[PDB]
Amino acid sequence: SLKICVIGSSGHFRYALEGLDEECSITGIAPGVPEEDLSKLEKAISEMNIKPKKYNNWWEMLEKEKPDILVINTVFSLNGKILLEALERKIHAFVEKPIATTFEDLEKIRSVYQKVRNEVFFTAMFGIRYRPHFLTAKKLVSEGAVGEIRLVNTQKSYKLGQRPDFYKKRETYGGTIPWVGIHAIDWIHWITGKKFLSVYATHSRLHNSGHGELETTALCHFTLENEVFASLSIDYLRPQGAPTHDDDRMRIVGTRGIVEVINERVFLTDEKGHREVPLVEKGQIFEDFLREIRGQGKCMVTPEDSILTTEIALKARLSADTGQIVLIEGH
Amino acid sequence: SLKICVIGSSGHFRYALEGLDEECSITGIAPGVPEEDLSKLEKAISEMNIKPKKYNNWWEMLEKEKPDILVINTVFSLNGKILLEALERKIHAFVEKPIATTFEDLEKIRSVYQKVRNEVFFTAMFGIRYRPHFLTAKKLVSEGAVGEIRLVNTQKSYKLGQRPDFYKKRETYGGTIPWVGIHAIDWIHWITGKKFLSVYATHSRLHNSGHGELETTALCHFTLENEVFASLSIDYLRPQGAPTHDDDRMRIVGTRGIVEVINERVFLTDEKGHREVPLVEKGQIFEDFLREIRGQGKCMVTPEDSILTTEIALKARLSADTGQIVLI
Repeated sequence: SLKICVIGSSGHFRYALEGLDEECSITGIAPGVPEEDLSKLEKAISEMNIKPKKYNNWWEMLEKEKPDILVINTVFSLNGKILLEALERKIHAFVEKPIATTFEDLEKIRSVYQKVRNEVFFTAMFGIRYRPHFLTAKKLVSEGAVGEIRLVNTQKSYKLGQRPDFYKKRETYGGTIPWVGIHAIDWIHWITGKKFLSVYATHSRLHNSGHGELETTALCHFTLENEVFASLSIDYLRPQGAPTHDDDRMRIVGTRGIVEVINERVFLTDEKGHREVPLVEKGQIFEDFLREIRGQGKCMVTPEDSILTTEIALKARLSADTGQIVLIEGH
Repeated sequence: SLKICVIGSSGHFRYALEGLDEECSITGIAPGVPEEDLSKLEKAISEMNIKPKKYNNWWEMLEKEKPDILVINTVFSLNGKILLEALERKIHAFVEKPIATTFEDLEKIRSVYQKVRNEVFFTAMFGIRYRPHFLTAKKLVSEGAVGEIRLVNTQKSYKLGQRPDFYKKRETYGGTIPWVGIHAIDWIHWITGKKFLSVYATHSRLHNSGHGELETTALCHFTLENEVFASLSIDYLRPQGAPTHDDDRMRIVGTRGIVEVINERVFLTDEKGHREVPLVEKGQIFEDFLREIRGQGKCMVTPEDSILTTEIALKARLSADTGQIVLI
C-alpha cells in the first residue's frame, strides 16, 4: 500500500483527499509552522473516517512515519523548502504551487531533483487541467481543431476575502502572479507546447483591502516560439456577489479556428460555424499522481512542467517588480 | 442645407451615408488616388437615389463643389495627408481612422489644427461607440456601477478575406495595430477617462493568407494613470465560417464590480450578483457629427480624442516594431 503524510492546511489538499483509494492511507498530519491553522484539513479528514496521528513537528513526523508520499501545502514560501527536504529523503511529493517563491529556492529544487530523479517523483497541484472544460480544450487543440496556434488569452479572477496573515508579506506569499497567475501560465505551456521567450508584466497592490503587499491586479504579456503571444489578466477582484469563487477563461486563436473556455464550457469557431462543444469526462490529479508512483501510467503534470511554470511565474513577478522585459529562454 | 463631398471608397463611408437627413446632400465624390476602386461607394449612393458629380481628382472637386463637409476614406496612409489639406482649407472633415500612419503626419495635423480650431471641426470614424452595447457599458461605468476602475481587457477579432492591395504594404496600410486595434484604444480612453503612460506591444504577420506585410495578430499592454492596466488582444483570424464578421469584447474590472461587453450584450456583476443589462437606444456617429456642425450639440468623439488615439496607436506600433516599452 502507500503511506501518505500531509503538512499544512493552507492549500488545495483536497486534490489529494479526493484521489485516495483503498491502497492509500493518511497516517500523519502536521502544520508547516507552529501557528498554522489546520481547521480545513482536520474537518475534511474526520468527514472521511480516517484517523491520522497529529504531530507538532513535521520533521519528527517524517522520521517517525516514513511516508511514501508527502502532500505539501503550508505557508507558500515554505512549500519549496519542505519540497527540497522531501526530495533529499526520496519521499514522493505532491506540492502546492508555486513550488518556490525565490529563484534560489527553485534552483536548489531543480539541481537536487536532477540527481535524485530516478528514485523520487514530485509534481505541483495543477488540478484545474483535469476539469472537463480544460481537458476538452486540450483535446481539440491536439486533434487540430484550431490548426496552428497564433494567440492565447487567459484570465484568472478570484474572490479575495479573508486570508491567512502570510498572504500580506511578499517574503512568505511570493506574489499574486506566482500564486494566482501560475495556473494560467501552466494552461499556456500545456496547451501550446511552446517555449516561452520573454515576459513583460505589471501588477498593482492598490485597493487590496488591507492585504499588505498582496497584488490585487496583474497583467502579463508573454512572447513564445513561432511569434505566438499570450496574455494573462489576473485579478483578485471577483465581487463578493458573483455566483462562484472563480472566473477562469482561455481563448486560443489558430489558423483554422478559435477555441474558448468560459464559464466551465467550451466553444469552437471554425470553417463550420460557431458551436458549443460537448465535454470529455473529468480526470483527477492525485489519481494520475498515484498511477505514476505505481508505474501504471505517466502523470500529465510532470516535474519539469512544475519547475518551468514556477520559473516563468518568478520571471513575470521580476518583470512586474522592475518595470523591465525579462528573458526566460536561455536562462 | 449642407454640401458633402466624399473622397475614397476604402473605409467606412457608410457611417456618413447612414447619418444623412434631408438637409444634407452628397454633391461630389472623388478617388483618393488615380486607380482607387470606388465600386463600394458607387453601389451605395445609387441604391439611395443620389446623383453626385464624380471627379478625376479630389483637389479639383474641392475647387468646384466647395463642400461644407469632407468625408475622407481612401488609402490609409493618405487619409491624414488629405485631412491636413481639408483643415488648411477650413473644410469640416469626417475622416477614417487612424487619422495618420506616421508621427510626422500626426504632428502636422496637431500644428494645423491648433491654428484653425475655432473655425473648423474634424473627427475620426469611431462609430462602434454608438452601438447600444458600448453606450450602455459607458453609462454604467460613468455612473459608478464598477466603482473605481482597476483593469480593462479588450478584444478585436475580424474576418480577413480579400482586401485592397494597399493592405499588403506597411507604407500604405499603416499596420493592424492602428487599423484594427485603434477601435479598442478609443474604448479604453473613452471608458476610463485616464491618460495612457506606456505601452508594450508585439505583432506578427505569420500565416497572413498572402496579405504581404499585414499583421494577423497583435497584443498590447497599456499602463494608465493610477496603476490601471489595459490589455488589447487583436486578430484578423476570425474564421470565414463564423456567423458574423466581428467579435468585439470589453471587460472593465473595478473596486465594486465588473461590466462586460460580449456578443453585443452587456453584463454586470456586483454585490447583488450577476445579470444581463437592458441596452440604451443606439446613437449614430454621423448624426452626432452633424449636430456639432449645426451648433445643435457636441460630438462625443472629439478632435482631441481623434489625435490622442492615433498617437497611442502609433506608439503601440512603434513598440511592436522595436521590442521596446514605449512611453506615452
